[PDB]
Amino acid sequence: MVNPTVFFDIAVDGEPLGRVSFELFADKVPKTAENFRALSTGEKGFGYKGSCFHRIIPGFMCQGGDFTRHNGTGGKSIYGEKFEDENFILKHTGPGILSMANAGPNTNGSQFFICTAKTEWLDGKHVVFGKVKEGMNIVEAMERFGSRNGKTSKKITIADCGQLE
Amino acid sequence: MVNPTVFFDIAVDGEPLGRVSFELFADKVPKTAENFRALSTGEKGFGYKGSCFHRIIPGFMCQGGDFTRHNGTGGKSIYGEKFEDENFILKHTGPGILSMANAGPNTNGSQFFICTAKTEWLDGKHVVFGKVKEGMNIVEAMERFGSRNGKTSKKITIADCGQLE
Amino acid sequence: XLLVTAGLVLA
Amino acid sequence: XLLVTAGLVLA
Amino acid sequence: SHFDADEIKRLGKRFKKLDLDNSGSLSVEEFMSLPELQQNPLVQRVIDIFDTDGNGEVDFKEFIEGVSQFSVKGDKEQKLRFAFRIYDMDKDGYISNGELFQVLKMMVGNNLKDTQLQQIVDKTIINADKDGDGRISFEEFCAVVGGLDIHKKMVVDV
Amino acid sequence: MCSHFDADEIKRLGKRFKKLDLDNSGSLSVEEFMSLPELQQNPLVQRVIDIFDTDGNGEVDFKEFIEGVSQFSVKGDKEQKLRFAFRIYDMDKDGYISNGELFQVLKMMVGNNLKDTQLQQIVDKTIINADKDGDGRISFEEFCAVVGGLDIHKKMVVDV
Amino acid sequence: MSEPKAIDPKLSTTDRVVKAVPFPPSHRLTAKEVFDNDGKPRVDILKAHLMKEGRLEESVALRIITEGASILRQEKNLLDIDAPVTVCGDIHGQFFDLMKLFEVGGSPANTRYLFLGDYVDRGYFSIECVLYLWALKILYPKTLFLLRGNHECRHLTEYFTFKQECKIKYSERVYDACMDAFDCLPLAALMNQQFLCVHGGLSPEINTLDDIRKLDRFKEPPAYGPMCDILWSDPLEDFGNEKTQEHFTHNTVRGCSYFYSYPAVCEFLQHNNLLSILRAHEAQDAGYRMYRKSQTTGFPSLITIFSAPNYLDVYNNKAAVLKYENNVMNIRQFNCSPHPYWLPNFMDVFTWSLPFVGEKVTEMLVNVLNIC
Amino acid sequence: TDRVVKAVPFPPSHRLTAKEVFDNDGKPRVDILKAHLMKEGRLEESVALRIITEGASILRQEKNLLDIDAPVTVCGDIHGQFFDLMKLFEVGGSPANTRYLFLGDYVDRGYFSIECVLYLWALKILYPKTLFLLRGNHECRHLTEYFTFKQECKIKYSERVYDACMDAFDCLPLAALMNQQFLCVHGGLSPEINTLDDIRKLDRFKEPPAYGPMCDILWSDPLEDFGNEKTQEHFTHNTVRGCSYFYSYPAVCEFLQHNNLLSILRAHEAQDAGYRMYRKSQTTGFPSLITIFSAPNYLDVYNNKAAVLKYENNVMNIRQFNCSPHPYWLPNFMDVFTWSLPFVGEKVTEMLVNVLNIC
Ligand SMILES: [Ca+2]
Ligand SMILES: [Ca+2]
Ligand SMILES: [Ca+2]
Ligand SMILES: [Ca+2]
Ligand SMILES: [Ca+2]
Ligand SMILES: [Ca+2]
Ligand SMILES: [Ca+2]
Ligand SMILES: [Ca+2]
Ligand SMILES: [Fe+3]
Ligand SMILES: [Fe+3]
Ligand SMILES: [Zn+2]
Ligand SMILES: [Zn+2]
Repeated sequence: MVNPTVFFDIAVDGEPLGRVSFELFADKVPKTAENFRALSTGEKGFGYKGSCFHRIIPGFMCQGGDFTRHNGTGGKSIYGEKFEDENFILKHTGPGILSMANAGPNTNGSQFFICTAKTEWLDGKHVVFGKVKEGMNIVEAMERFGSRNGKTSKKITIADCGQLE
Repeated sequence: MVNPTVFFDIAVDGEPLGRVSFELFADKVPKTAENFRALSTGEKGFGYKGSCFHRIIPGFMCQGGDFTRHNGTGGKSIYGEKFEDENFILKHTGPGILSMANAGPNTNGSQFFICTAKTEWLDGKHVVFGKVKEGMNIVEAMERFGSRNGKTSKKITIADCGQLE
Repeated sequence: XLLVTAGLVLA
Repeated sequence: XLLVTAGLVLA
Repeated sequence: SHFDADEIKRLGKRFKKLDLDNSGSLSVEEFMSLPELQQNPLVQRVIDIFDTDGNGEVDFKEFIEGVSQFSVKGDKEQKLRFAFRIYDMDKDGYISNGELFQVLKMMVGNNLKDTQLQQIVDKTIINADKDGDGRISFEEFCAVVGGLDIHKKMVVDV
Repeated sequence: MCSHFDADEIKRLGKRFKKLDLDNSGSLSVEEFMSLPELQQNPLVQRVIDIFDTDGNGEVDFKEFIEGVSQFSVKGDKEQKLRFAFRIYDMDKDGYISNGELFQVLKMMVGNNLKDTQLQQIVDKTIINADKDGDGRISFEEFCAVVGGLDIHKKMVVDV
Repeated sequence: MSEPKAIDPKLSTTDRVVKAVPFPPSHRLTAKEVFDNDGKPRVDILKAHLMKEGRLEESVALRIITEGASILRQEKNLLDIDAPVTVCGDIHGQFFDLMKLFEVGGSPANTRYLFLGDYVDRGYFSIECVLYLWALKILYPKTLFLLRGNHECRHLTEYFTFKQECKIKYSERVYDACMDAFDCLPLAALMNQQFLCVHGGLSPEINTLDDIRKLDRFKEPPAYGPMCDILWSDPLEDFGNEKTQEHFTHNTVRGCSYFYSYPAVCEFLQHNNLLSILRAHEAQDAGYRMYRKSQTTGFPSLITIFSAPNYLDVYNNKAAVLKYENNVMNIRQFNCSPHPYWLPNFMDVFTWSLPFVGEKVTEMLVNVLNIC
Repeated sequence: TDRVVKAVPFPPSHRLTAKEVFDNDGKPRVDILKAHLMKEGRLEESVALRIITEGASILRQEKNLLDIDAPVTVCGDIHGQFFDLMKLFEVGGSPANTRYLFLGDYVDRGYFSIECVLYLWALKILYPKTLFLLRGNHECRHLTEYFTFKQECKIKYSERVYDACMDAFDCLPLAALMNQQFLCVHGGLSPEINTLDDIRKLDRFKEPPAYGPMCDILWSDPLEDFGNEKTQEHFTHNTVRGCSYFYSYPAVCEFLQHNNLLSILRAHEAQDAGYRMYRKSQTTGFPSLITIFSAPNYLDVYNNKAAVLKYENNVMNIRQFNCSPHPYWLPNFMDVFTWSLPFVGEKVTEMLVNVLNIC
């Protein structure tokens, strides 16, 4: 309706690849959208500017949003802790879907994941809060730099994050 | 495919109201469907025969299958314990959906519910294993004996239960 | 609310 | 299998 | 006063089978053996009521006195006094806002949120505490749960 | 001398001990640690207390507080940082991680995200694929014969 | 024999586990705290108390109910209101969501209101919703307007939780007081000479606006008839897709009253020269649902406004309020707001826990004796 | 011992010898091997190499295009899922009184790939003119290096047992001629393959190239619009797989007529129902293409059923079955220590740096 949109300018080793627009669902999930939008502007000191995409699996997703450790074990929410699973209204339609990663039930942090395939097995287990609005060609490009392991050959990073409307 | 069909002969204070038959989706939920079937047959020595529907909330559902306590607190499965939530392939699409009742995650016994309307909020939380084949009229007739908290005005019992075909 | 539990009935 | 966890990555 | 040896003999045989180290005193492991006692919320609570001396372990004199409150030939006042003790953790004859919560989180678990469980624990005390002390006595407990027939279901065969 | 810290390092942590001490006893309890924001949402808090106990009494005193945080300095080594990491998987300190001990420590971290039957299966196999001698438990010789290559020790560092 | 002693700082706390959450006040507000010297209610002082789940004295609670019941008495069946109005749908006892609609819709000190009914039942803070709205109606007699929903009767309030709510929080005297005050609630509302606002809908026995005026209110809603249908009638599931034309059909969903179609609505709007009919009664996902627009104007012939978000704590619906000014109909939308928990049917934790406690203990002992 | 969950099976320490598996005839006892492989039991490193090589030598002497005669039970992808293979043999029939045709992909994806090789190869020795095995796209090194079969072989046995499998996988036949009516491949067609004489004169015994006739046999897929061809053209590029082509309906409905074939039986693709029958060839009224998937609940995530396809007495029977329980393994077969240490290293440091927050 009056839903906040944010961006991600992807960088392979250092050189630009393009931006990805993200429509957040403040209408369906209020708290969870603000937890992404707050770290996308970087208005709390710590943000998505200068962040790594640790796990990237082809035909699955792009896990990122870990800055306190960059290996997958870290990250912290804007609520000064780790928040609760808001609700499981939105499902994993297919490609483009942006959902919250967790360490189990009610353990939501700063870590998220962008889907490249239909991931219905994660419904009711992960909180969906956004979809790619524009720049799906850029996501399909990030995809081919991964493996079965999740390991990134050429270190994929985010270096420019902000907000649109 | 070769999915079993069980029958419930309903009885208001001894007097028959009608018969409700269910299709047990053993194709999608084999462990959960075998439970209901074997309890309807009573082959294991215990089951649904004689038990009551303690909680009927008109416009919502008809809960029953507590053959050990008859109040909601009891009930046991054919697997000794209380089995795990097999899967959540099937959703609470609408009226007629037969589903399991729990005390949270992985606590499935014998107690179940028959939806009289669509209950989407139970998706991912409760296991669906069947639907009403013939006799939705009888379940609607059972509704006329309920209340808001579920306490029945007249005692509705499963006077006879078994397997068809 | 509208839940189906076995022992502690919630809202 | 195919999961997205933060710390203990499962099958 | 005692009971009758028919039932006490049976209790004793079952007690010896439960006694792993044959000491008499059953620990946390000596109870969390059975598959129908490990994934149950109120094991720890029933252990602490059986333990009439506070040593953290149950013996024979106590195993008798505990299942005595549950025997077929029991009474209402006797059965509800146990029900009261499930919530009354520190045995002072008064249930607190913390004791009442702890016991309920043992039961409801994660199916209710902490704030939500606390709100209904606060509200039970407001409506049930007549003397205004912030805590609940046996008299204040029975004024609530006296009308219901809970005593007819707390029966076991020996 | 086998200790690590010097003058201004022990003096700075002495200012941090009186603030943590609610009752000012001189010994930090577990119910004194779990009052802080980022500690009630951490699975291994009770572990960095039981291992930080040179005596074993539930309370982490100022002698054990200086000696424990000493392995977390830039002046710590390899054979030392993995020794503390070995003592995580060992709750009773007998120097041998038994079959079911590994289970308990992992459940502390994993919980109900793995089913009961699942965790035991991978444990029984981790032991069969690493226990070279065949004792039915893993020592610090065998634990190092596995993890001493992924090098997690270069990150187990805090500041004075 | 004084001598100041030394106390233990670790023993200076209370047992209460979740210290952060508020404990509802023990203080009951008096007439001196609720009412002014001119007999004006202090709504901002009331809001602040009720939001913390605080009660009023049984006597002053009755004063707010009877005083507002007396103002609703002198009002007509069909009210005469005009723009700028902010129309609201069902609230269903969701107090903390009624608090949010007053932000999105504006303060009652400068904004005109029209509630289409259903203040009670389903939500567990119904007596807080009556006590606040009635208080507003005492302070703004010609600004704030309240209608009658199908739940504002003793049939539905005795089946659902409202009677129990009053009995647990106040008393049955406040219930009886609310029941007479509910009888005094107006049925319809003619807004800006263009609109007709009711709870349910039309009736086969209501043809003109003159019919509603001659109708006898001040009673418990009947099983058949006009007053019942104003409060219970739902529009036929397919509105504009009606194959076999009929006007009113038996409402199978409700179990009483009738269903109304488009040739039944566009018929009423011409014999009365009205623009549209705004109703509530049916729960909407978007908080509203604009029906088939009459091609003679282009404006929806029906609207169905629903002001209760995340209905029954589980529907996950948005709620919508309805602002109207300068020939434009503004549909504002809002989500849920936190509200305290209550156990079903206002029961205490002892009546809720004992059946499970009785069981989990019996099965600990019957599975310790029957293992040999 | 300290063993908490005692009811779960403990994998047998004992690795089976040459005497226990084999006989004096040289015939392996499949039922003695089955029950052991089901308890997660391994074999003596040399007898594991003997089951492979003896069975590889039997596949070498077999030609490029096998001539299978009815009645046969056609299977698709088994994909490591061993516990789902035991169930397949039950729905389809015992290997003694039943003829089998597997279309490929026995390895990768599922964490029991080596067991699927050892049982099928043990069955290939005992029943060479009954049990027939083909080649799927995962039977190559590049897809086992990238996926989980190399990491399986290193961990369960040695990298030399992997090189035994890799040498055996090249000896695996590409296609099968089932009852002079069916062409059986893993993926499908090739534009470089017009007739059946184009499959017979191919250099197998090599690693599948990124292009070419051998690649297209194991890698090809049908168009997602197989039937509705608004955009014609026989062979388009396969965007889903990366390499190889796509085959439309008139590309199949011309290969059939040109070689007097009834239908093509393939696998390769994941099917929800366990199979899929495509547009009927309007010459016979029989589906021009049928896909068969034998891996149920593929990757323990898609809740797909698996089907087997038995052709007996001019009737094609498609029999569906569900997932059977299996033992857990962490990804890449890593041990708990390698999986849990990175979490300990932070959940101790995020505890100690948060104890210095107070002052
Ligand atoms: Ca003992
Ligand atoms: Ca004792
Ligand atoms: Ca107490
Ligand atoms: Ca008291
Ligand atoms: Ca202290
Ligand atoms: Ca100490
Ligand atoms: Ca040890
Ligand atoms: Ca060892
Ligand atoms: Fe309503
Ligand atoms: Fe495959
Ligand atoms: Zn209504
Ligand atoms: Zn394939």
